Amino acid sequence: TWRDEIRAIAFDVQGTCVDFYQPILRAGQTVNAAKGLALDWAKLSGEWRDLYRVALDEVIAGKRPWIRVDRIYREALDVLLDRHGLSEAFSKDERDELNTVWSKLDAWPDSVEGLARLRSRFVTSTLSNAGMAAVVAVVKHAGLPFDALLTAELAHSYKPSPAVYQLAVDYLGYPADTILMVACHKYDLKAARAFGMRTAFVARPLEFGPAAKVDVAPESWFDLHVDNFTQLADALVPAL
Amino acid sequence: TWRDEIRAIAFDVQGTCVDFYQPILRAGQTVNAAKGLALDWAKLSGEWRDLYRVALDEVIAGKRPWIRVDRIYREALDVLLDRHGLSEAFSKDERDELNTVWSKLDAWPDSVEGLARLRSRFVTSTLSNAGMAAVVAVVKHAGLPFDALLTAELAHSYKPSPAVYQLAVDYLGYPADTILMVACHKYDLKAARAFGMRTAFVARPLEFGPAAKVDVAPESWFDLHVDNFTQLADALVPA
Repeated sequence: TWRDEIRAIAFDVQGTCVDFYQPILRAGQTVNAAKGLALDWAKLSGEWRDLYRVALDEVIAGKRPWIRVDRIYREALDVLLDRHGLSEAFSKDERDELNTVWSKLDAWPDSVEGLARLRSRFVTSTLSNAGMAAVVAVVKHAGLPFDALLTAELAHSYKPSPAVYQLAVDYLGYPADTILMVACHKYDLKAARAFGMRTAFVARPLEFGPAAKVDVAPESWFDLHVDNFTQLADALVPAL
Repeated sequence: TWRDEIRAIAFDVQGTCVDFYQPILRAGQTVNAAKGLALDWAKLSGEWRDLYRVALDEVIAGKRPWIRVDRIYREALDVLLDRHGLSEAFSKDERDELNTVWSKLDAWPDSVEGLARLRSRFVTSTLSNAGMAAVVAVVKHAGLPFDALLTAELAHSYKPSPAVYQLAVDYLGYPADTILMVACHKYDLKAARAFGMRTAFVARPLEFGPAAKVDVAPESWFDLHVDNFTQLADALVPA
């Protein structure tokens, strides 16, 4: 089978391995307390994220120079606070400190043990859009075990550019057809498949909190489609 | 003193963290047995290193374009076999297999525990000349703990280029004066100091085998000078 030819597994990080919704809720509640406000961060996080993607789509479309993911979020925070008329309640230092949330994310309950099992049999690596320094911090904070840390910053191009997937080929040292790409975002796997990798979709229905409705429907072209990393490890590294 | 200003520590890998002398001797015993040869791998070790050094110097001087470390060694192996009249004895496949030795290097006895102690208090990273895939392989083979793996391949230029040290700043996210550079090679530390990092020299007197006389003498400009990673961790993560 193709499962026996896999040598390396590359993982998206934000969303796929770690939760950012509860970190934002926690960070925003410490802000609500220290400044006596009552902002609904459950809705604010969706607002922030929607501003981020507009700016990201402009970078991808070439309408704007390359900029690191954390800096996109930092600038969208300025727009978010202004569209809510709190620009003068938040100094730059408070905005900078609120934006550090992206480097302190929570492992999903299945992530660490499943990553550890996979590391015992494969070469494992990150491959996400975020900046290298942010992913270094996220991986360290959440205790994720990986053999390598790669991100799109090493290509100064964002997914779905083939140059991002070529980073795994060049820097892990394996051809595309021996790398499994793991993500909870379908467009990432669609690009990885076009590039020649095998694909594994992970359902993360809480990625945007309890109220959003996440697309977790199957696709015929996935190679694997799992609920969580326990199932992923049990599929690729049967333990008993 | 300055140890609470440090946020990240960057490590050279080949030599500093891992031994590459015994892996050559080990690979050579296997070759000798397979082919019925009696090659002197203690001497071939040094000859291969010397050929590598000449080729790397030509890259740094701009006489030949940037090429990955393992490919420099692979080309030097062809030259080495030609000098010893062995080109008919070794096929391309056999040379390729012999050259995998550079991804199969062994931790010095002190490396794993020292790295673990440091990672508990600092962000730790590799920063070496070798290719990314080779350092991924060496770190996994020797079980070295790191928070990040960076190499000069990410700049396509070799030490002492400032572009290499800038990788640690850009990709770990700390300014140079909060990064400590650890190496057993003085020229690397000299460049890192000029770039703005703190420096820690680790003496590796067996790096070239039991007969060589390695420069491990103290220098006034080192921030730290230690004999192994045990003493390195003792200096930076006390009690």
